[PDB]
Amino acid sequence: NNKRWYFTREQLENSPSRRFGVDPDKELSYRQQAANLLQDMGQRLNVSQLTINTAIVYMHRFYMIQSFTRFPGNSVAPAALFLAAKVEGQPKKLEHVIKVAHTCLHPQESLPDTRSEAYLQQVQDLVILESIILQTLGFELTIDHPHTHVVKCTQLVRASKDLAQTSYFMATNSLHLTTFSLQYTPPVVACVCIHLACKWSNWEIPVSTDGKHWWEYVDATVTLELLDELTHELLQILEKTPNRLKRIWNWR
Amino acid sequence: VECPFCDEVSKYEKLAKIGQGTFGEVFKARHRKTGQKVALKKVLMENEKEGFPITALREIKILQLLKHENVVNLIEICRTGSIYLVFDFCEHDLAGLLSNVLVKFTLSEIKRVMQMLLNGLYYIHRNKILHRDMKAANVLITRDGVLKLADFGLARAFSLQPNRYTNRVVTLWYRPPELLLGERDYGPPIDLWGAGCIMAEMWTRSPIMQGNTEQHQLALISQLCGSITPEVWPNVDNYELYEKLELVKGQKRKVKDRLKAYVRDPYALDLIDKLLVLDPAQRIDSDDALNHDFFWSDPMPSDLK
Ligand SMILES: Nc1n[nH]c(N)c1/N=N/c1ccc(O)cc1
Repeated sequence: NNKRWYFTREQLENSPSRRFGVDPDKELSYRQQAANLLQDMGQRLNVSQLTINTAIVYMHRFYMIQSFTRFPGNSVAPAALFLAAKVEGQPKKLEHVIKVAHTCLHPQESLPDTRSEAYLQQVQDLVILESIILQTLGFELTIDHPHTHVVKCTQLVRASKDLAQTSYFMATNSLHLTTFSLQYTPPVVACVCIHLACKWSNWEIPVSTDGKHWWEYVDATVTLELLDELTHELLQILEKTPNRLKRIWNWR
Repeated sequence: VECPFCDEVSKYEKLAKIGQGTFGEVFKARHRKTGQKVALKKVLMENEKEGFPITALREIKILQLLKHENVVNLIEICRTGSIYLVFDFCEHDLAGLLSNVLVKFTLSEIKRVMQMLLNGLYYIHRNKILHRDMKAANVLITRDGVLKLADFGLARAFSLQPNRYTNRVVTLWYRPPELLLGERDYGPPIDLWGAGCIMAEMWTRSPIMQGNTEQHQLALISQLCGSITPEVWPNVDNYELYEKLELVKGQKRKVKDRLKAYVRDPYALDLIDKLLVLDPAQRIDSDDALNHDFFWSDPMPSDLK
C-alpha cells in the first residue's frame, strides 16, 4: 500500500532481527555490510547505481520482515542484486552473478567446477532466495529513489555541477548508511540530501520572491526542524565512515 | 519463513481451465470464503533457467501500474513452489462472443464496445505502455457488461538514436503493415490497427485478414487497403524488406467497399477506414477515434445485455 514499507522509529527498533537477539547497532552494520557487498558486485557486474540502489532497498525492506539470524546478508545481497538487474532492465546471467559474488566473498578461493554438485546447489540456492525475496516484498519491485527528485531540487537552487554531484552522493550514501528509505519518502530524503550538500559546500540559497523556502516546492510536509534533525544523523554516520567524506572534501 | 504479503493460492478453489487455448494457462476460481470469482494465471516455468522469468516481472510491473475500468485488474500475487497472478474474473471474451451464433449485437451496443476498447487503449498509451497483442481473444467482457483489455504478456513500455523495439510482435492476423515491413521504431499506432481489425470483426464475426505467412498477410492487406506506394505512405522506401519481397502494385483501396455489405452504418465504415490506414503517422489515434461522429450520433452507445 501507500504506507506498507514505511516504519516508525518504534517499529525499526522492534525489527525481526531484534526479536532474535541482534543488538540495534549490529543490525545496522549488517545492513551497511550488505549495501557494500551490493555496491562491490554491482560495479564488477557493470550495472548502474540505479540497479544497486534498487537492490539495496529490496535488502532494507526484506530485513523489516525477515531476520539476519535466519538469512545472512551475504546470501540475500546477491539474490537481491540478481533481481534488481532484471527489474531495472540490466539482466545479468545467473551463473555470472554467482561467479562474481564468489570472488567478492572469497577473494582467495577458486570457483568450483560448474559441473560439481556443490556449485549446482549454490545456483539453486540463489534462485530459491530470489523467490523468497519476491514473496517477502509481495512483488512490489518498483522503487522510487531520492535521486529522481534531486535534479528537481537542485534545478531550483541553480546550483553548480558540483553541488549537484555532491547531492547525488548524499543520496546514494543515505541508502548505504541509514534506514531513511524505510522512514521517509524519496522526495523528503532528496531534500535532506540537498540541504546537507549545501551546508557542506557552504552554499547558501536566498529566500525566493514568494517568501517560500526552496524545499516547499518539493514536499508539503518538509520542515526545517526535520531537515536539521535528519542531516545531522546523516552527517554523523558519514563521519564514522572511513574515507567516505574524503570523496567530497574540498582539498583546495 | 514469514510471508505477510503473499497469500497461499490455496485460498482460491480452482474450477475450470479458461483456458490454455488463449496463449496462457488460466483457471477460473472461487474465494473459499466470499465466493468472489477470479482468474488465476500460473507463471509457467518450463524452460526457464534464469530464476523468476524476466517476462513475468514486466507483466506484473505493468499490471500493477495499469489501474483503469477498461483494463483487466490484478488483485494480488499468490504462491504455493509456484507463483500465481490473480485477477477479477471476466465472464466473456470478445472472440467467444463473435463466434457464438446465438449472440447478437445492436449498433448501439457495438458502439459501446468499441468505445470502452478505444478508451482503454487511450489509458495504456498515456501511461507509455504498448499492448502489442491486440486480438478479439484478448478483449474480455465482464458479466455486468464492462470490457477489459487483458494478456499483457508481450506488453512493453515505450518512450522517445531511434528506438529498437522487438519486431516479432502481434498475432499475424491483427499485425499492422509497419511490423511486416520490418519496422523496429513503432508505438501506439500498432495497437490501433488491431482495434481496427477487431472493430470490423464485430460485423463480420470472423477475423478479416487470415494469412498463412507474413508475405501472404501483406498480400491480403494490400488487396483491401491498396498497394504500399510512397504516394499513400511517404518514405515507405527506406524499409529494406520493401522491394526485397513481393508486394503488389495495382491495388486500389477497397476498405469501405468490401465491408459495406456487413457493416451498413456509414459512420461505422468511416471510422474503420481511418483505423485501417497504411501509414501509422496518418492512422487515427485513440483520442480522435473516441471523438469520431460514430460515438456521437444515433443510436447512441448503450449498455450491454
Ligand atoms: N481475467 C480473466 N477472466 N477470464 C480470462 N480468460 C481472464 N484473463 N485474464 C488475464 C489473462 C492473461 C493476462 O496476462 C492477464 C489477465
